[PDB]
Parts: sequence; structure tokens; C-alpha cells
Amino acid sequence: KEWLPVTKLGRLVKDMKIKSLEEIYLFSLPIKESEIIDFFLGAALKDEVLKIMPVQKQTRAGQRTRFKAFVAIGDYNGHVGLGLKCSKEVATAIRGAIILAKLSIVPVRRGYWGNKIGKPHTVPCKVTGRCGSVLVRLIPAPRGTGIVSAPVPKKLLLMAGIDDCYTSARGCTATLGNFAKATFDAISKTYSYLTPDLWKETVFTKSPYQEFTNHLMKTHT
Amino acid sequence: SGALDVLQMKEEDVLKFLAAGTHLGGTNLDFQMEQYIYKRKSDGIYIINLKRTWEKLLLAARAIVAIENPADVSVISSRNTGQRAVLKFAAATGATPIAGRFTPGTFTNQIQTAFREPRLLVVTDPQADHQPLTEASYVNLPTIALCNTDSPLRYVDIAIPCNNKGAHSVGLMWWMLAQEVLRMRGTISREHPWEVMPDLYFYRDPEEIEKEEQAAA
Amino acid sequence: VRMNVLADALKSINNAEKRGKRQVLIRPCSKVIVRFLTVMMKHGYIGEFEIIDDHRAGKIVVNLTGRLNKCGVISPRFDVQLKDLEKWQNNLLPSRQFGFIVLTTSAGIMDHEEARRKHTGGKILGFFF
Amino acid sequence: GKCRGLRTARKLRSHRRDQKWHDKQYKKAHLGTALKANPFGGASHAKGIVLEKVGVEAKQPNSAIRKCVRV
Amino acid sequence: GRVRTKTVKKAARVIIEKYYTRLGNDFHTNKRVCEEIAIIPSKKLRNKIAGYVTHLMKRIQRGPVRGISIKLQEEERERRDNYVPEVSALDQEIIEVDPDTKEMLKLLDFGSLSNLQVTQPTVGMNFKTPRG
Amino acid sequence: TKKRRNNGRAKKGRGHVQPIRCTNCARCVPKDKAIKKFVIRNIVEAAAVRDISEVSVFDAYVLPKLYVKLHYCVSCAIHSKVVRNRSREARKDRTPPPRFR
Amino acid sequence: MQSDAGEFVDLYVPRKCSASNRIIGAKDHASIQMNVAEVDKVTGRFNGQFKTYAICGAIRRMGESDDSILRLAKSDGIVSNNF
RNA sequence: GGUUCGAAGACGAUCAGAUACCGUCGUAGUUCCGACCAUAAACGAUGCCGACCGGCGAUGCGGCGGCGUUAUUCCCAUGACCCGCCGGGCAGCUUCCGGGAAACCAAAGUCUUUGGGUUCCGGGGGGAGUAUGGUUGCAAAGCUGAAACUUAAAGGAAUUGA
Ligand SMILES: [Mg+2]
Ligand SMILES: [Zn+2]
Repeated sequence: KEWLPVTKLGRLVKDMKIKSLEEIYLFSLPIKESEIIDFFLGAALKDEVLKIMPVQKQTRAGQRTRFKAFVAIGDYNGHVGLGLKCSKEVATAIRGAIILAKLSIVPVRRGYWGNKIGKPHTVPCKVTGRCGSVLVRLIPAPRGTGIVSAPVPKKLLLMAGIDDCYTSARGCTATLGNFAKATFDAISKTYSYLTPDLWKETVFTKSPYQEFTNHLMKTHT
Repeated sequence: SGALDVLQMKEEDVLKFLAAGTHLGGTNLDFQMEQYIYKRKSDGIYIINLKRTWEKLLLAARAIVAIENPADVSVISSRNTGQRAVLKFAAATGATPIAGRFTPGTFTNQIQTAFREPRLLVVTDPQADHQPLTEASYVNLPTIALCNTDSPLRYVDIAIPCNNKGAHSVGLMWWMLAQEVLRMRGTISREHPWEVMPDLYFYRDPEEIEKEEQAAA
Repeated sequence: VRMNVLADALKSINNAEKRGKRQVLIRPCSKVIVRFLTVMMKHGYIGEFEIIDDHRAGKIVVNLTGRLNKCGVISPRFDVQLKDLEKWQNNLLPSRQFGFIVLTTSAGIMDHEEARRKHTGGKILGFFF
Repeated sequence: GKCRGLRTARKLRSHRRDQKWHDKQYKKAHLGTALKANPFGGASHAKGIVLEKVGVEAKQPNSAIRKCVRV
Repeated sequence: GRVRTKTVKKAARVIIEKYYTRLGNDFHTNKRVCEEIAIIPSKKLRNKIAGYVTHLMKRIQRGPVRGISIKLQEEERERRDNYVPEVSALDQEIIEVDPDTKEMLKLLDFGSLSNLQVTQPTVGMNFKTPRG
Repeated sequence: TKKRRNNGRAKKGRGHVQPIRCTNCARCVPKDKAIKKFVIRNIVEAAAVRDISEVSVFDAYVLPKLYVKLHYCVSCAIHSKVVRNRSREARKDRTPPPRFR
Repeated sequence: MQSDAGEFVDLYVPRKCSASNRIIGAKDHASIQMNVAEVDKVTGRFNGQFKTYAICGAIRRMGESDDSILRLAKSDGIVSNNF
């Protein structure tokens, strides 16, 4: 249960020096330790297997059937991640899928439909996500509409923390691999989209590495 | 780097550059290295403008000094030419040298024993070290590079327009960066010549060391 | 041949923005283009611009900022009634918060906000958001 | 849409009017022949007199007899 | 058919990197060192490990061994029979300095030096390759 | 599926190129598609050289070479092992194979 | 990003590229932030302040991160205006 | 008009059989002039006109500028090379422009952030480019062109086996 961190960010997290996941997302640091996620959003996160999918390669004699687990994760308040894992056993596939889903959680930005009162409930603007053939477009909807969508993107938008949203998917959506990935691309794009709100000139603070450079010299070589 | 009479090219560095042959580019030009060049000869070689070379060298020196922990400024050279110069630079400043064969995965594979997480990459040739640059696009890692006239500026953030093919030129360019880093820190004084000779950084090939072995006996 | 001049002006801005240029050259300038670009500028999607004046159709050098996503034309120029602004700006614009539909009214060339303000219809030219 | 002129209405309309015939279901409805060939003649059910019983052998991998009746 | 397997080779490289200072040129002494320092479970394996140890170490001195990296240590072994510069590389006489160097040289305030002589600029261009 | 960007031939801006007869067969193939080889052999072989070198009236007569320009259809070229199948990526290399000695 | 009340309601504000004015996303691992040191006018020594520059991932792999950093430095007065 | 070659056909072999491949003959034809026919994997399997968006090296035609080489020995000046620049053309290489199901394509890009202009044309696989009517041609046939009925797949790119 003891976590001895193999990365430098993971160290700073464990020593109680970085005190929010937003101070990492701001600097776009690749999170390579799963325990960083389980530290901040520890008790909040909820797993759900979307599908277990057997894939077979033909060899000298017979197949090699190995399994492939799609796992959505995220606290129902502004973080979502999707992890795929392929192994010989379904127990091993689901375990590694939960971990890969955790490492790839993102901040979902939420805005309003029209009247700018309460908390942000829906998607800030229209966003499109693409994977192979599938194309998932999120449109903002008025308050208490719910998620008017297919069950796969519905539970990804539920877990993301969006209350209201229209969708309009095109392509071979039966493919639950690309449908959920196109949805994940769409949700992830909400914060890499420039609106007149993000126009005020950026004021740069210090990197967590630069600011706590003094500490990382003595804590581990 | 500029607008300061203190930092301008003093009464030695030019003859040192023009002796080393730093001002001689290749026969081919990269479209992004046009600004750093003066004029093309008949002979078909590009002449590099030493003033902008010098301005890039001092801006590179600034970016290196700005790092608070001098340990995590990784310096790299895979070619025979720079393998000594990088070790001498690193020993002088306190940088972390990788001279010869950067194994793919030292930045993105946390399991490897030779796994570093540096804060500023310094390369001798983008063509030779095309592996650390492309691997430095997977971790947020700014880059300095001893770029020739034809060397591409893909993932390169400060290109020092020099002649990185020659032994004397590479060795001198590493020496001048090392000296500027220490001058700007306050280890060396601005006015007195650094007691290190720039020839400590040059590549002594096994034929010429056989000659120097003979010369001493 | 060049049948729509505003169409090519806005496509050349769009490619220049995407590619990450600081400024762009528009070839055959016109009142409608200059009147489109002043509406853009007035909200602050483009900086200043300078209309280079030969003894022909002029040229425009526009100072691009990096705060324009898309600027597109609508050909043909449909007769947008006032009661149709909503169902146009519902499917053309990204959100109800930002983005504008410039349409040529009797008053002049202006966005859907000012056309609603002055109680006027007209013809859709394009949109920027 | 391909042609986008502000008075290309008879073009777009006449084009669509012609190209709806290439739809299998539309043509099967709007040409007479399907209804003219249909034994029921476009009706829900129909009464008919049984004239013999028949054992129809089922298709492939399935292997059985079907208790059909000629009416 | 005397190819040593990864077992013998890896064990040899790990033994040298940890215990360089004991192992030497003699096979029999560093057989006895490897015997003590390494809990090796068979005698033929110990002899093959010890055998390859006094082959790697008998070539560390010659120079550029790759797989084993006690790097400054190999450098300090290189620094024993030193031919150190008394008067180092560029402590010399007049320098050959290209008349087109000399125009880029008085683009500063330098026109000349004690050890600067302006030779002859390049004549002719046999430089490109016929396009066949 | 499209195999070769140029459709196994050196035709780009024509439409028609006069056909040519395969030397092994007599198959009509387009001139630019045909596998061409230029063969320059001595009229006598290798070991017969010294026989005809000394049983000749003229001192220092450089006996002539026979010059043959061979065209093959793709079928004959592959069968007679002039050309062979290559790796999907290695097909692209147009550089003629090394003749040194 | 505030409601009618004026409470700043979105959970963070992403940095914007110093060159192209694009916003640097959470999973953009090809972006940089480079601190260029400040020199004391007379001594020629490091003060303890610096001019930081953020750059987008697309700009870097395009290969304009070099000329972009150059323009930002030249505008901030680090690099000489003659150059 | 008929040199060569060669549908038909005459044989000779091979083969279980050969009405084919292989071989010796060989009429129509292949060639020229004048009337027809209007189709090809008639292919870039990719309509045309216009604008915008990376780099490099060559190439064919026209122009423009420049050390030097060679002929006109008198070299003004033209021609043959050399080094670059501009515009049209056939192509090539390269890259995280971007797209695409991919193979791949600086166009097949600038497309859910969907609208520059316009012509033709496709709608699961068969039945079938069939029947029928019309029209063109001396004939062969061309252009236009369904239905009843049958069917759960046919198919495209790429992967791992045999
Ligand atoms: Mg043809
Ligand atoms: Zn043949």
C-alpha cells in the first residue's frame, strides 16, 4: 500500500506540495503514476466496464483468443477518462483498463445555454470528436434537458459531470471502440477551445519543478 | 545578449571563430536558417553572420543560467566530434552529460535504470540527435541545438547557427557557451580571459594521439 | 472565374489563421469586404488592416490575432426576415454567447445583434466566431 | 446540394423528383406493378378456401417439414 | 563451439562493475575472488564466469569496452601513461586566415595581428558532381 | 488495389506508345513497359581467348564485341530471373543494382 | 468565465501560446515554458528575474518555435534590435 | 493491291480426351482511296473554371541577370557549358498542412467550424444492360431501358495463419 514514487511530479504530490490536479493540467505535465489520480480524486472516482471484447489471432494450430476491456472513469464533477487494456485474462484486462483510464483523465469545461445563472451545467460551445469513421458532435441544451444521446456517450457525459447536452453521431457507431473514443475526443476538446472569456492576456507563474527545485535535490537523487 | 556594451563581441572571439571556421556553412540551405546567413560564395558555401550567431549563443547561455538546479540541464552528443566537448562542458558548469548512444526511452520509459527527467536539452546536431528531440516532444522539454545551415529546426527552440561538422568549431562553440554560463553566473570575471584554453574541447582522433604519443617520445 | 470576391477573401483569412500567420494579403478588395472586416475588427477578431491602393481593385493586408476560429461566407445571399434570425444563428453560430452573423440591411452591413436592436431584416453575407 | 444559385429551384426539385425513382421502396409503392402483382391486392388479411395440404421441406442447416396448406 | 551464454557474460559485467579493485590479469586469483564475492551454485559456472572476467578486464586497459561502464574509472585508467600537453594544441606561430575571413574580420575593428597572415583566395570550382 | 503509383511503366504525358516484340516470345508489349537490357559480350568466350590470341596472324588485334539490345515482356523478365519480386517498401528503390566487377 | 453574480466559476484557466495565441491543453505534451535569464546592466551578472515564454505543440513541430522565441526576445529587449 | 503475319480451315504432334497451348500450310483480313459503324481497362479507373495552404532537387519551352570555360581568332556579337531568378508544362522526392475505412493523396486538403460557380451521374446483391416500345445502321449492332421473381449478405482496405 506504501507508494514510493518513481517520477518527480509523483514525489511533489506525495510530499503535499502540489495541492490540486489543476496545477498539473495548467503546465500539461504527462502524469505517468496512477497514484497521483487516486491521491486527489481518491474516494470520488467510479469505474464502469463499457464492454469486454474477445480478439483472436490465427497461429500454427488454432487461435489465440485474448480479451479487450473498455473502462470509463471520472468523478461526477469535472473529470473523465477512458482506458482500453488487452490481456489473455479478463481480470488482468479490467485491472489494467482502470489504471490506463485513470492516467488519461482530463478536465471537462462546462458552460451555460443562454442565461448565465447558477453553476455551469452543459457544454460551453459546439464541439466535435472524431475516431476512425465515427463522428460525435456535442451541442449545448437548456437546463434540466438531460443527456439526449446514445447509452455509450450518455454514461461518458454523465461521468464527465455534464447535466444537459444534445448529441448527433454519424458513422459506424456500432463499433463501441471508436464510439466512446469520438465522445472522449469531443469532451477533452472543451478546454482547448478559445472563447471571448479566455481572451485576457495570460500571466505566467512558476512550474512545479522550478518552484520546488530546492526540495527535489534532497528528497531523491 | 544585446543592447549592452558589456556583452558585445570583444577583441578575441572573432579571430577565434574565423580560425576555427565557424563562419563556414554547408553547400545547401534550410529555408528556416535563411535569417542567420549573410551571403553565398562562388565555391557554393554559405557564410554565417557571426553577430546573430553570437546573439543566439548569449540567448542560449541565458536559458541555461535561468535553471536553478544546474544538475538537470542534459547535454548530448552522439557524433565523435562533440563527445569530449559535452563532458568538458558538463564538468565545468554542473550539467548531466550523455556522450555517445542515447538509448530510446530514457525520458518516456520510467522503468529503465538510465531514466533521467531533465529540464533543458542541449544537442550538437539535430540530424545526429533526431532521437532525443522527438523524445523531448513527449515530455515538456525546451531544446538548444548547434544547428548547421542545412540542419532542420523541428522541435528546436534555440538554434545556434554554427559549423557543427568541424572538430575545432564544435569544441570552440561548446567552450564559448560554457564560458558565458559561468560569466553570467559570476564564477568567472567579465574582463579577464578564462584560464582554460579552448583546445581542451577538441576531438583528438586515434591517429593524431598516436602522433602525440610519438611526439612526447 | 472569380464570381464571389468575399468568399475568397474569407477563405484566405481562414487558411492564414489555421496555418498560424501574423498577417495575410487579400487581393481584390471591395466596400463589402472592408465593411465585413470593420465589423470583425469592431468586436476584435482581427487587429488593424491597411488597404493598398493601386489604380485597380485594391489589396488589403490584415493584422491577424489568434482569437478567430472560423470566418465563412453564405452564397447565395438569402433574404433573412427578422423572424428567421434565430433559426439562422441557431445552426450557423457555435453558441448563444459568442459568434456573429453579419447581414447587409438597408441601414448598412452589421451583425444579428444590431439588426435585432434597430428592428431590421436584410440578406446574410457570412459569419465569424 | 451541388448547384446553389438563388433561382435553381426547378433544377433541384426536378433532379430530386427523377432520382427518387432509383429508391427501391419509393418505386415499389408508387409504380402500380407491386400492388398489381400482390395476391392480397393491398389488403391486411384475406379469406380463401383450402384445396390441399402440402409438406414444404425447410431451407439449409435447419432440417424439418413445414405444415403449409395450399389456399 | 565455445560461445558463453547471457548468464556467464551478464554475471561477469556485474562482478567487474561492483568489484573492479580486486579482479586482475591472473585467472586463478580472481577465480578465488569470484568464488568468495559471488554465491555461484556450481564449479563449471564459476570457472566460466572467472574465465570471462579475466578477458573483459584484460581489454578494459586497451580501451573502449561498451557494455560495462565505470566511465570516469576507465577515463582514470586512460590517465596513467599520460602524454599531457606541456605546450598545448593552439600555442603556435602565424595562422592561415582566408582573405574572405579578413573582410568579415575587419567587419570588426581587427585588420591584422602578430600571428595573422593573409594567403591566397580560392581559385576554380571542382565541387559539384555531374548529374549522371 | 493500386500497386505501383506509375502503372508499371514510364508513360506520364502520352496516351499511346508504339508496342514492341519480346525477344524470347513475340508478345506485343508497350515500348516503355518492356524490361530493356544492353548486352556487350566478346565474340569469343573466356578460355577460347588464349587459343584465338596465339592462333591469329595479327600481333595485338583487339577482337570486336557483339552489342545486343534485348527487350523482354514482364513474364519472360521474371521467368529468366532478370527482375524478381521485392519487399513492399523496397519495390520503390529505382537505383540500378551495383555493377563493380 | 463568470456568471451574472461575478463568481469565477470554471475550475482553471489554460495558458495561451506566446506566439500563435492558441491555448495549451491539459494533454499537450509537446508544449514548452522557457525562462530566459535577466542580466544586470553594468556587471553582466544574473539578477534573479527572467522573461518566461509558453509555446504551443503545433508551432514546435512546424519548426517556428525558434523564430517565434527570437521575435518575443527581440520585442522584450533581450536580443539587440540590430541583431 | 497483295511482301510479311494470320480469325476461319487443312493437317502433324502431345493427351485418358484436345475440337487448345506447341509446329507446317492458310482464305477473310492486315496496306492505300471512297462510303459506313461510334464502341474499349476510350484509365489518372479521378468533369471543368477560380482562389488559398510546407520544403528540396532536377527537367522541357520562353524570358531575364552573372565569375568563368570553349567557336567564330578580331572577337563586338551570336551558338555549346557553368551559376541563379521569373512565368506556363510533364513528372519526382520529403513532412504530424490536412484528410481518409485504410491503401494512400500538396490534393483525393481548406467538411458537423458543413454554402465560390456550374454540367453529368450513384442508392444492398441478383434478375439484366435482359424483355418490350422508340430511334439510328445495308448488316453486325449502337443510344434510351423496366417488371415479375429470388436473396442476407455481395463487396472495399488492411491484419494474422495455411
Ligand atoms: Mg489509350
Ligand atoms: Zn515474352
